[PDB]
Amino acid sequence: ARSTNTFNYATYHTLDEIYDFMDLLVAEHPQLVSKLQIGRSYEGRPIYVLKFSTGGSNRPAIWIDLGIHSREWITQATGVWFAKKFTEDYGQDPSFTAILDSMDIFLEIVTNPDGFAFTHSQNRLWRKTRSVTSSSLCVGVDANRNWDAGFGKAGASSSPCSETYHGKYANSEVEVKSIVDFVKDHGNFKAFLSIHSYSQLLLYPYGYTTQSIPDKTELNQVAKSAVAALKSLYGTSYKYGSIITTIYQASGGSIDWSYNQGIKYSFTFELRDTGRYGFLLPASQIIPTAQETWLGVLTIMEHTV
Repeated sequence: ARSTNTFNYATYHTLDEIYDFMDLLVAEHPQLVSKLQIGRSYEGRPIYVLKFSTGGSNRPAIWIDLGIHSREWITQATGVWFAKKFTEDYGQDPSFTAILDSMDIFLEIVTNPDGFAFTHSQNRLWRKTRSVTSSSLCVGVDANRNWDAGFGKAGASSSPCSETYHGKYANSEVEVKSIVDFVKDHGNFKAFLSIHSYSQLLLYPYGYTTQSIPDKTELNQVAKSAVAALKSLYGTSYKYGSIITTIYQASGGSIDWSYNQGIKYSFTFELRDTGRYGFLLPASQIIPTAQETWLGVLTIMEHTV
């Protein structure tokens, strides 16, 4: 509300409230947080990224995006909690402090603004973007199947009306291209994490191919460690492994793209729960979900630094 200290972290918010939150956080911690606009959505909404940094020039960075699939509300809520957490733990938590003293963190809380606004206004379960094409009456593209990584291959639909439609061509969605352009221009990201829900899974590349990544041993142990850390708070059990062997083949995914760009620590989190509530996770589970997920994300960050 008037302060990030009065903001209700235990309830779901609208796009405007989340955008207001960002400005409050920056005004309160001008020396640590800055708000960057990396593009505009299909419907003209600004796409914001929060940069957490103690200084330096183009220091090694960590990318974290949430809400690429709009109906996965627990992600945007966790993103807001993360933003506040970073400001409270710097200078308090020895490990997190060391990380921020040497690396920058870029956080995109609402990766798909138009879809998010739509889930509040018309369809709570909408997941795609809101782009339109003359070739069909259906709207939107599955932003996590629109990346240039096995684009168009099995594990995505070529039908505009499909919930997993990949789009006319790779990076056709401005919400995706905005991230691609930013990360390529930056050129110094070491980790790339994309947050989703639900299933309680921690996955690494690849999803579009059966080929094993050359860093499988390391990423597999990092995942095992992150999952153990996350489970330590409430006993929440996660499974981990490559996308294709844990779930199924899926093309045009973001971490497959990032890994091919040379960003070794690329992981995807699928948060609570396992189906009881699914995408409609109770607000009472926001904080405990964010708390445990933080332990997992920090573990990965520690291995990155």
